[PDB]
Amino acid sequence: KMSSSSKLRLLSDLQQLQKDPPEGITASPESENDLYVWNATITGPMDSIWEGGIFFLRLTFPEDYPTKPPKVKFTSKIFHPNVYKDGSICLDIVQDKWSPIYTVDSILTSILSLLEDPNPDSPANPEAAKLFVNDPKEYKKRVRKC
Amino acid sequence: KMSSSSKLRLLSDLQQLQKDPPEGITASPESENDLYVWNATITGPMDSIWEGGIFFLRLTFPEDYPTKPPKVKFTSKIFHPNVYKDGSICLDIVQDKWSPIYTVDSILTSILSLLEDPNPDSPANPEAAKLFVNDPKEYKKRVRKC
Ligand SMILES: [Cl-]
Ligand SMILES: [Cl-]
Ligand SMILES: [Mg+2]
Ligand SMILES: [Mg+2]
Repeated sequence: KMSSSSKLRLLSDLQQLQKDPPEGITASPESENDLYVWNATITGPMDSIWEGGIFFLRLTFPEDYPTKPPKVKFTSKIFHPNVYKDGSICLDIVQDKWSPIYTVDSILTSILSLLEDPNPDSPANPEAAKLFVNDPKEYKKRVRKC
Repeated sequence: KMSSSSKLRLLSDLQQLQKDPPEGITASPESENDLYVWNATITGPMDSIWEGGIFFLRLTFPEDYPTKPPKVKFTSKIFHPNVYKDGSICLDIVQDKWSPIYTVDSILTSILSLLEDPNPDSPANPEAAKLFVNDPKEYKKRVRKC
């Protein structure tokens, strides 16, 4: 019931992605039996300080999706103003400002945007937020040697 | 050494996919630590008997990739002339005719082509190959009720 509608919605999101796959992103569920676990990658955008870097994500969708957002974690360590120690992200689109008409594509696009411009307000990683502004060269070194 | 060059090649394949993602397909590795396991989906092409159906794959790449192809299996049951009982596929591109300059994109494109036109010669599933030709209506029913 709850899980029937969430499975149908994830399949609808999958249909959207395959018809018009977004650039900079890869993403696919673990399997049909594990449709609620997706793995994704995002590549650092051109003209960003993360340009060309590759970053690895897992999205774990709840059974009442899309009433609630997936849990989103970076599964490879990252040094980023908007990512907590355990890899969880700080992004209002998938937290307090979640909308039930957002899709997997919405989510991946919004995560990619954190590599276009980090959010400096109330950062999850304050050292990363300060270093990003104060010393971009050293910030790049910390990203690489994480 | 062997595994360093295979990791670099998988990251290169990942870069190709994110820059120009192919339509009809989703695909992403499990994680960086498990870069050798990818999950993918293919959607039944327009004008095929599988039109709009969604099919689920796992690709397990060996440590000496791209000298050897990944093992490719459908992880959801499928009734298809070129798929064995355990989900393994019969496709020369990823078997005897593997080329070391093929990529993940090459592989996914070639698997998608089995849903454009099945291969009738020496089929892995002879009942499916016969039914596909002899009774398309019943073949569609067997696909759906697998
Ligand atoms: Cl849940
Ligand atoms: Cl191996
Ligand atoms: Mg878009
Ligand atoms: Mg192509």
